[PDB]
Amino acid sequence: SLTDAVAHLSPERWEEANRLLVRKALAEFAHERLFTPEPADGQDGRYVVRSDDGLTSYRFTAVRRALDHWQVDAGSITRTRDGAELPLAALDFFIELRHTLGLSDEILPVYLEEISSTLSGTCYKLTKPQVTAAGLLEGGFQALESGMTEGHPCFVANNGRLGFGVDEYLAYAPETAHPVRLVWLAAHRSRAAFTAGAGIDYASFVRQELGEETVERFDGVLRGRGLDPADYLLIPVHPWQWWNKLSVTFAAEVARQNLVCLGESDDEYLAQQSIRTFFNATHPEKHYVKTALSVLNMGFMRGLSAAYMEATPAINDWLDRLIDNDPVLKSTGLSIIRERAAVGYRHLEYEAATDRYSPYRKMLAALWRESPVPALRDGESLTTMAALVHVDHEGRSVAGELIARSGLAPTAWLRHYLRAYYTPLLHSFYAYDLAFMPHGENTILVLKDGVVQRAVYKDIAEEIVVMDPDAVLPPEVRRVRAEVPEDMKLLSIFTDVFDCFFRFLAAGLATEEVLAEDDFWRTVAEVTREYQEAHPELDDRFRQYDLFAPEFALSCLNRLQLRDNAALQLVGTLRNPLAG
Amino acid sequence: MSLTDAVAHLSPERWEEANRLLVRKALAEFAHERLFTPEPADGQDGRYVVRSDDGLTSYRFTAVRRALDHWQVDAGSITRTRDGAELPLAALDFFIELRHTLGLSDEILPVYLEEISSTLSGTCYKLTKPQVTAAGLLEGGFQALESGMTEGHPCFVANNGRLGFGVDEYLAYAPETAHPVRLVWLAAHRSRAAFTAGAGIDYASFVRQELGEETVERFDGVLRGRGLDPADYLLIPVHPWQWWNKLSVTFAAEVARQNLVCLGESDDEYLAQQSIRTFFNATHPEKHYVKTALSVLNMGFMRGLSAAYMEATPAINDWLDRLIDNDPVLKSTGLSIIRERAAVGYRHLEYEAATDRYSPYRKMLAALWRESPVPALRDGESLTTMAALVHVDHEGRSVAGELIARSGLAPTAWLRHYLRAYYTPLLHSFYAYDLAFMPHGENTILVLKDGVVQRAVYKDIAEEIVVMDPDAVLPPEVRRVRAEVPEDMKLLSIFTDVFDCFFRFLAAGLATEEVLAEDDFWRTVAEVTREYQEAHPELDDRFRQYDLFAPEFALSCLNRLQLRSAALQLVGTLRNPLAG
Repeated sequence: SLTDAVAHLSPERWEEANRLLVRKALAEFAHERLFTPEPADGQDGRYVVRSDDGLTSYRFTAVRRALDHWQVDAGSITRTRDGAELPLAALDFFIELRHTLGLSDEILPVYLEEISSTLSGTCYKLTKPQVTAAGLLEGGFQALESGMTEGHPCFVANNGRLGFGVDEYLAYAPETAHPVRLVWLAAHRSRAAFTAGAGIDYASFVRQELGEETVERFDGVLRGRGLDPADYLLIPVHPWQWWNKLSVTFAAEVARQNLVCLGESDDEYLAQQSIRTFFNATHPEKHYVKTALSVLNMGFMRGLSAAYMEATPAINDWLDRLIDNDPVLKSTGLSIIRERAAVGYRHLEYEAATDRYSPYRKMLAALWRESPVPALRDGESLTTMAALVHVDHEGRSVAGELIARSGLAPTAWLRHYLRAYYTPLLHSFYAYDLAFMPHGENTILVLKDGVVQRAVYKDIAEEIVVMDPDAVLPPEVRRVRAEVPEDMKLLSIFTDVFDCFFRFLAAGLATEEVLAEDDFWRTVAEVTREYQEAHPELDDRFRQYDLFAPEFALSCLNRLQLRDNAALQLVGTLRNPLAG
Repeated sequence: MSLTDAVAHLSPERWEEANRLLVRKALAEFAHERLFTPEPADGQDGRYVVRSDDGLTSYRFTAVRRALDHWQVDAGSITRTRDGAELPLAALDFFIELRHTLGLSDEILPVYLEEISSTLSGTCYKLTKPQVTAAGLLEGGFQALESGMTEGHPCFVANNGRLGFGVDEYLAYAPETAHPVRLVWLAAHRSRAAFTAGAGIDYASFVRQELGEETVERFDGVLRGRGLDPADYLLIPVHPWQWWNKLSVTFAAEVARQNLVCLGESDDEYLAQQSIRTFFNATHPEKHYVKTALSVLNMGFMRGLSAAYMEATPAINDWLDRLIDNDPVLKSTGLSIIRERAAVGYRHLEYEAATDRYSPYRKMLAALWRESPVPALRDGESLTTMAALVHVDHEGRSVAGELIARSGLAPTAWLRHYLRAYYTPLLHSFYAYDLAFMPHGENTILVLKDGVVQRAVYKDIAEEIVVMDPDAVLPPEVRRVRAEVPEDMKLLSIFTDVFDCFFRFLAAGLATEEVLAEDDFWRTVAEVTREYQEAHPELDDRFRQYDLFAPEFALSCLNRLQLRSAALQLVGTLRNPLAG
């Protein structure tokens, strides 16, 4: 068990994880123009990137694809210096390119720690049983969720689990798919508040989610300690949060019975890609639970804002009603899974000692989100949209397998997906000034017979932006308006959809010899023209925000992460694949 | 480990008592360091008041004032009032109400509060423990006294933070819980780890003496099973908390490349001493203590153990040991140290590259073995940490007080014997060798026979020993100990570290106990000082140069440091009790 825990850390797996990461650093740091890979007169596509001092040479072959994409080949990479080849080590790579990459003295050590954790997790993932794209689909919703291996396709340091010890990682990382029980707390009402959504009320919500039997048992616990149950609320907490933060950092709250530990949940939960959010494995119909988890990101503590909980359910109600009343959206089948209830806790002493940004204000909250399962009709299947870019050990993406099992010509397949996922983004932008953060982890696709029926969006309250400062919204919702410069409004599509998802989906489907790049992008223009066709009432906005402009700005995600703490790092422009 | 069991020490009652004791200390110690100057309220006897930053809230208390500007604040009397009504005595609200007065910046206050919560949690645990009397502790023995200490450092208010431990890990590892611990043993590659030996120490046999042949050959077997050669490896013992939370995640590159391989648990059971990182061997008290790298948090920063300083430590010890042997004044006093006999350090080369020498990533893996004080014990002799002299019963009897009773000597005679054992060597070190220690209660062990102190034992030499002569000739590894100390500050080594940071508490406690008047305490110290000085005219010049009998000396404030002879915080002066 001492050794069992650390068994995934082996030389052979470490070496593979390091090669795979250096492959992604080369491919992604190039795209963001941190370094410009020189050609070498060898093949028509052999390149070299050198270290700060010029002595170490990383040599690789790469296929250059649309949107400045670099399909670097992992087996080709070589680290050479003074004539002799060296081991490919992600840690040495970032050191030797310390200055080239903009890694400052202050941040490089913590960045190497996030890098080591990401490599650890690849190593764990490399010990799981090998499963094919077909295999993941036969497994189902959570097979896909916990079978994702890449993570966010832009960030090189993307799957850190810093703050988990090795035993805590094995117990809580989504890639391990271990069941987890939440810890239930009673929070005293002088410091905790419960906000309900449309048609939710606390009394019955808690009954339908815990069981009359458990609520009684909990209410009994409180009476045993001389506390009136009517003075408290239930908060679910992540066990790591309880044992490591709440019981120590919030001991003043425990000791004064502002917080009372009621015990574990009887249901078993499974961590999603988000880490902090749990799917109810025992009863998939029940709500997801999003918890507060103070793990580390670049040495800064994460968490869940309690101040934001008061307005999350209302914002969701607003977006849900918005979607139900718009026929362009209803026709696409678009749905959100709403945050239906939330509860936030104010540690008043920490509050007086901090500003509205402290992670101490973010250490205890929770919200519940509708499960997507009960909507499913006969023969319909769920998948994280992230799977479309997931690749087999055999080289087959789940997108590729889906296209295959569907029997459709790839273009017809792509067009159903674009119509369910990409059309609503267009309509949100032009008709409501609405924008999202719609990447693979925030989107779920409903599947029938291998073809994408419709899309579900999750976690909208946190990310949603109405780009109209004067917009006329209900009161609890006006906090989502923002003043976005004109030349930047359209990067919600250009950056978040095209440059951060499609660029990989298109590049992966071409190297898979399934769909050529030019067809993919031609489909994306066709769907765009299909939408704008239908709405000449917006032709002025279609011109004012030209989805067919020849260039747009290059927005570099890894550069955002290396600067640390609209602050975007734009560096020149990209040739728009949609230009004709 | 039940969820509810683990937080059971956190009760409303214990929390209340815990807060009254800490505000008492904070009022007493911040008055000493003149962070506030208590005004006499109600013009009544010795009742004082200290008000919040705005004048609206009053902390009222009564205090006996004693030598060295000492405030014995009465915990039972403290009171917090606004608009006529009493308010709960809350340590956190205290530090927030006095934010501006104590200099708690907006940057440090949130984490200072967290440290206060930790110290309060620890007191709550101690309040949970069976009450033991001063006689009861001496009957328990060496380790009974170690884990029976409750105060911690007498000066620092926020003094027993255990930040980094989750509540389960606090119960497992904190010295005040006296729970047995097994060390984790690692094999480390000699490309990256150095074992450095003190005089007469050999690695192969040292390892054998400490672990046993059977286990060394089992560990060698683990290495062999992985295709490795034991000849390329050292053993390092690591704190379990360090292995599970730091080494197996942060040093993942090292475990995966098998520069570090995990061997198992120690068969011996260990007990954490007051420093938390250092373990007494409960199974075999005659064996070595182990001191470990343990990267917990003090004030937001990660503690640790420098590997760099490991190769010097056995040398510095040997040096001081021979010095003590080669000197007839010291030998007259029975003084010894428990040498650090071996050390081992690990250089993580990528982190080293990426950091300066102060980064905590260098102080994450290292260990040293320390001689046990037990086998040198003669018949009828016992051990106690000097911190126990200022430890006070739940009945008001200090251990110092009980020893004075048990001895049947006059309080002055008892003190004189302690002073010769402990204080006289410091004098000779300062004046004959210009050699200053850090001899606080936690770094000194006393040897007892018949309730009279026989001799002192110094530990933690290399970490704190300072030679006040930059030109002193010393063996090469020992030269790093030399420093330049201003002349006016050289003597604060005694005035500050001994007089104001220990004797102040001992003299005051003994006087309140009605065991020994302060004037008699200080007269005894003066007597002992001339007894030493008169028997050494060869050093008359220095005695006049560094006048121990000056009228006054600088007030050096320890708490003022924790909120910020290098940059100490000198604030005014103190009437030297030796002014006779």
